[PDB]
Amino acid sequence: EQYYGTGRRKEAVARVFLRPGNGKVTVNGQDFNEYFQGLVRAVAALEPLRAVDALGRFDAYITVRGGGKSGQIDAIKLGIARALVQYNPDYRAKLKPLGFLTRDARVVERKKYGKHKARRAPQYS
Amino acid sequence: ARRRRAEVRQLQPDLVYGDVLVTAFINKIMRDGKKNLAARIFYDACKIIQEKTGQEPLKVFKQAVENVKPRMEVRSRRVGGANYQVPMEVSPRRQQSLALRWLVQAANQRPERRAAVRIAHELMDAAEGKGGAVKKKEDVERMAEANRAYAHYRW
Amino acid sequence: ARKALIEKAKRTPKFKVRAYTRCVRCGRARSVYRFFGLCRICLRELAHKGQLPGVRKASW
Amino acid sequence: RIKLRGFDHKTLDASAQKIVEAARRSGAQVSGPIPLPTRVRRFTVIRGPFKHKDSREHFELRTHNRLVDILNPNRKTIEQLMTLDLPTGVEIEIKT
Amino acid sequence: KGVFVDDHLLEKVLELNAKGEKRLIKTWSRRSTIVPEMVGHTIAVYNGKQHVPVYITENMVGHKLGEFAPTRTYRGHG
Amino acid sequence: GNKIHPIGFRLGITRDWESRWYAGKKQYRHLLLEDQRIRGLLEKELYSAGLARVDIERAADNVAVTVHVAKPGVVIGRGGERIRVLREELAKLTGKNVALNVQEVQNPNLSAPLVAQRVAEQIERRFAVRRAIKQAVQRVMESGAKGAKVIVSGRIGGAEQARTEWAAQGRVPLHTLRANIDYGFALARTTYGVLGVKAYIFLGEV
Amino acid sequence: GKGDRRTRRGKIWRGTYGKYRPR
RNA sequence: CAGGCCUUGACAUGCUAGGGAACCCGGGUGAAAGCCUGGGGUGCCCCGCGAGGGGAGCCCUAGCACAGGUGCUGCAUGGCCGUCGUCAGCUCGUGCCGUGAGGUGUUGGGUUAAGUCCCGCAACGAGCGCAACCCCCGCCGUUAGUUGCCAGCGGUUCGGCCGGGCACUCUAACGGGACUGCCCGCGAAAGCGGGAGGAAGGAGGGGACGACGUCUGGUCAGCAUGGCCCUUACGGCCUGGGCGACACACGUGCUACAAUGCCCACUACAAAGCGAUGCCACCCGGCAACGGGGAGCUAAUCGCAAAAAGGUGGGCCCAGUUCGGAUUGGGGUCUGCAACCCGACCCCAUGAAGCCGGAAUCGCUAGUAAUCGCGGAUCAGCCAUGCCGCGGUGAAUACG
Repeated sequence: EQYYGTGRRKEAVARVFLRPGNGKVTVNGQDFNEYFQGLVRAVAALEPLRAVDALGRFDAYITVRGGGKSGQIDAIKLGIARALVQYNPDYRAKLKPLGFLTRDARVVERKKYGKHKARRAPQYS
Repeated sequence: ARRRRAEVRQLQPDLVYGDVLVTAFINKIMRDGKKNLAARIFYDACKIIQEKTGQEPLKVFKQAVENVKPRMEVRSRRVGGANYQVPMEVSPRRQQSLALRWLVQAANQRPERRAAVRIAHELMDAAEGKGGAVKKKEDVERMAEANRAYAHYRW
Repeated sequence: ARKALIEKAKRTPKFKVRAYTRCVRCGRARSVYRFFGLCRICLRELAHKGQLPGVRKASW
Repeated sequence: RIKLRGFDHKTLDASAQKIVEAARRSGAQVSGPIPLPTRVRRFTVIRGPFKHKDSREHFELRTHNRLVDILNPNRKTIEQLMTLDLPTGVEIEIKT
Repeated sequence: KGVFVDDHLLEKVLELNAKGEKRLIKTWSRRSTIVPEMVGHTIAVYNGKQHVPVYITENMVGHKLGEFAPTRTYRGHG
Repeated sequence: GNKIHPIGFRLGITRDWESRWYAGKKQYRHLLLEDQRIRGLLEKELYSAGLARVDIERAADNVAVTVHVAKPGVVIGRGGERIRVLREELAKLTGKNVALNVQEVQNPNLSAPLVAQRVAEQIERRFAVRRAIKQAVQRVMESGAKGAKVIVSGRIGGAEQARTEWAAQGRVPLHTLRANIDYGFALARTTYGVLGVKAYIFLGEV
Repeated sequence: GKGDRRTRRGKIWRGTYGKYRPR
């Protein structure tokens, strides 16, 4: 019925269900275009659908929790690049060579005692 | 990079035209990280390359880059006890950064009301031979060659 | 004025604003951690000896 | 609802498989070990006695919560778990 | 609602103005508010070192005690 | 100053706490306030005996008051005499059900705080201090040791110029977490000032 | 901005409400 | 610091003479302190019906032996921290060269972040140091489900609400995994370039850890500590002041000088934590601060709580301005005995400088800088723009 992909990228959680068909997209109970309005990074995690030509092989149901607007986006990018290699384990071809797999450990750093914002050191004489 | 060659990062394409040089101008239009505001101002002004002088927002940008990219520059070096500005060919990577940057500066300084309004205008005029970044490109270039007296004072 | 002082924190006087956190093994007035009852340098040397119940040195 | 509090987890996770293992042998039917998000209290301290704000250090208080439920209660269940193996540093809780 | 005057001074005050208006009440209460009975007297208020007297008038009724005998000595710089 | 306390480093890496119990917001300071109170009575009138650590446990008015020690008799006496009048003086302030305990130290020449307050007592005794550090270290390797390290700090012998005396035969890799090293500190107050004394016994890996 | 109390940005930075930022 | 008090003292141990004890309430005064003073009446081990007693808690007075001192000395100190410096060092053992200081090793050729390893060698070993084991993060699993969940069905008053379920998400414990281990390239070896598979490769990101030592570094004011010195005062209590003074001088910072902006409506998406004489849901009253009423939580289930930016679409139109929030006047609230000196929060009005800064200088290499909001501690309240954290948007560049 579905195809499932676990997505995260920097304190974000994006649960995807590549339920086949037309290509309509809902996250958290609304069209992808309603939620993600304004955003130009918002077109998007539907790009893994552009690495296996399947804009017209899948509608989408997604749940998402954490981080922010464009930080959630990169989660569904791991959530749509995983829900396609699950459907066709022969589709990681043109997915990891196209770099849509993996999961970026690019996390915001612990603020350091002394440096005003992790590294932005105090001004001295 | 006393040690290494200092890694050159590739950029993303831009979802709208899939161009790694369109992300490179929008990053230099950026301010305070607010990239969502950085991106409108292109397509706000790309629309201004389309409304005014009906053409190709893809191609007026890519010309305005080659119309501000400086092939010869001069950096000052210390010899004897002298401050000689050395004639050198500015590398292609230096060019990109050099082209885009003057392009934001010259545009920001413009006497027009909205940000993109300037951005477009400048891009148009750069390809047309007459911009603010276009003066600056010739300034550096003829600042060089005026200084070819220091050509073997080049590394 | 110091010891007769630490006595003065032990005896609540004329008002309820007028009380403060002095200290126990320290006679220390400032940087008093009330959860621990300990005065920043009281706290730290006993945290290293381990005389503080399950109080780890962090690292993350 | 046998809400097991504590500081040390390795001592706390030996007795929450103890009232897990032993009530199952003594009734039914033991909710397996559930781990609550540990509530952390930190202490950042100027290492030196005097001034030296530039140099400090980090100490934390990890008090990890643990809940466990008894499904079909029974007698002998609260008398097998009336007298329980300690340890010196674990907190109990009884409900239903 | 709320107005504060110590009440060791307003005790004398409503005992002094009552029992024959004199003046010259010395006190260590600049925290008090100069209630309108104090009008026309002489309170010697303590700024810390000195008991500066004040001749109480109408021109300052809802006013406090310690503004009226300042603690610091200025005169100038140079 | 630039070094970390080799113990507080290992509190859950090698060694372990000495009030190993649980509490929270309501009552944390008061059982802990008691602990130091316990340690004041027990570090005084349990000196001339040994005493290297105090492991303390709590329940619900059950404070366990366990002593590590070099010589147990000086806690219990004869028949059971002292360990009971110690379980009469302590269970007064502690307000609860005490339990004054004893566990004998397998060679007090591998216990470091023992290695310490011995060698520092030898400072207030006005001995060859230098030769004592070479001595007390020497003894500890002589009785099963992978390494040791002692440091004496202050008016060494009394001399006005404040020195730092130092000795360490055998490996002590303080930078390691699985290093197991016992450490203690001895405070020799003298005819002329206070001398610092340290202790560092590499006991083996883990 | 964040120092002009009599507005929205002024209360927020500050940690306050009233008219120009209410609850 | 000023004024007013107390002398064995605010605190400790002990001995001695008289009371006598505990303990609770006044009276008078005084700014408070303190001073003087009117009540009740002690279990107990006790000859004892008794008069009455012995002794002992706890108290007073007197008199000591003493206290107390943030007074001086951080070159008489401990301890702890700062610092060079995460820098790649600094040493021993024996052997050997040298009359000796000392050297040799540790130097040299090759390579790492590194005394990183490899090879050479009158050297061969060895320690403290780097690394490793520890934490955090990033991939996957086991264990576990009152936090998640139409992913699954039914019902859904339509709030995951009920059932119902652990697959998820999440939680938090134990595990797995990277090893230049596999190939290609070169190299005597180590090792470098490049490839694949891989969630991540070449210390994957950060933390913690910082050598013998140096700076007669810093703290006697956290604490202790040798000594000097003060013992109706250098002790101590108290009321009030000062620590917040202002002709000026420098450091760290906050908010700006606007339109990539401000303003107003409305609409989304975090994380870390903290919550009982606490967090305060929700109504009512107030332009509001707040003020009532009042529900729930020992807290992954109640609460702080709003994130902000952003997005939508309207206001402003280049104006010292709807830029910027200083200053002052007035009316207010809350904490608190008490906001004159000296508190924050609110409402109205006043709306100064400032149109981006001379000479000079600081920070930062990737999720960093920039920008944005949130917590916490200490704290009644608060002068936090500080500090310690948390995450949101997210770059620039590196020939050398």
